Amino acid sequence: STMGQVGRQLAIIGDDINRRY
Amino acid sequence: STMGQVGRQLAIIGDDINRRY
Amino acid sequence: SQSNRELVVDFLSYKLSQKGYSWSQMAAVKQALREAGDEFELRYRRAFSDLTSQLHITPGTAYQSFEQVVNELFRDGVNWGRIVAFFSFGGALCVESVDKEMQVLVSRIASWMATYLNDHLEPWIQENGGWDTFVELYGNNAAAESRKGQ
Amino acid sequence: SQSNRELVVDFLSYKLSQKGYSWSQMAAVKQALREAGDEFELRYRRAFSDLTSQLHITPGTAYQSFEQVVNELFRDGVNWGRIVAFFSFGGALCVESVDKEMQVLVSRIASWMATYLNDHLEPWIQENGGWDTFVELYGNNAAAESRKGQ
Repeated sequence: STMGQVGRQLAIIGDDINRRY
Repeated sequence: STMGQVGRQLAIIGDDINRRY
Repeated sequence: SQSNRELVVDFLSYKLSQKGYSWSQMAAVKQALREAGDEFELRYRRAFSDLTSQLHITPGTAYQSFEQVVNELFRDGVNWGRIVAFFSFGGALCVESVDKEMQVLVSRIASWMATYLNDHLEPWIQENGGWDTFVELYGNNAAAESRKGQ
Repeated sequence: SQSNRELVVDFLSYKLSQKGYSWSQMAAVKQALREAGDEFELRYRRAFSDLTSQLHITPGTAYQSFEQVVNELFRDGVNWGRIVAFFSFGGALCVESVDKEMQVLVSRIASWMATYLNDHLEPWIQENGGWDTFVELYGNNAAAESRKGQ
């Protein structure tokens, strides 16, 4: 779905801003 | 007092930032 | 008046945070998440266009819209960045709802977010250092300062 | 968990405010006061040095310090700018208390502020348009934008 594709894009940017020790 | 003088200075700046219609 | 106490606590929390202090642990989490959300939305906008510009919602389909997004966001994993994405998505969905004169949905979205946090993100959060670790990783506007340096 | 709901409401309140919306009337008051306090502290710093740098407080004299300042601030009048000054003073007194390892005083100062608001500023506020008028005058970072233009 269109909103499903938003979720995928959120995950992509979420992985970009993800931080680790 | 020293803290009294702070109160006076707060009033001065308060009057400066005071806004009216 | 309890309203006056809440205003005082808000203001004092803000001013403490500007000095690297915190009113409470919860206040520190709130501020780090606000900062992470701003940074998330900036990065998202640059790569994919503003998060609000792509959302579809009507009162009759509001939960469907929420879950279609959140289910894909976490389909193949939870991590701190995706948790930030989840908050930013909820904020954008609320902004879009207000833009479209669907203010009734803001309260619903907030409830759906809190329930999803409670049921589906809290288990991961508690296994990965809790919100204290989020503050260690994201406090002091850390995600934005990382990009600013590069 | 009520903590998760509070985090959600905080974040959504912030993101709504960035778009000129508000979670609630109280949220709009909070944001306008945060903005007015930042501007107040900037103006105060330029004229008189930083507000924290001039404060004296010990636990044994903390109320004396609070009332000595607040009594002079409002000795010859209440107005919205002086109400902002009062909040900024409380914030600075809390920051100074934490700096000096007197964290116990933060909660006391917050209580003294709320009581002073309830007893001595609320009557004036209710006669002068209430906090809704404050938001009309100070919302959208209005005091800072005034100085920026001049």
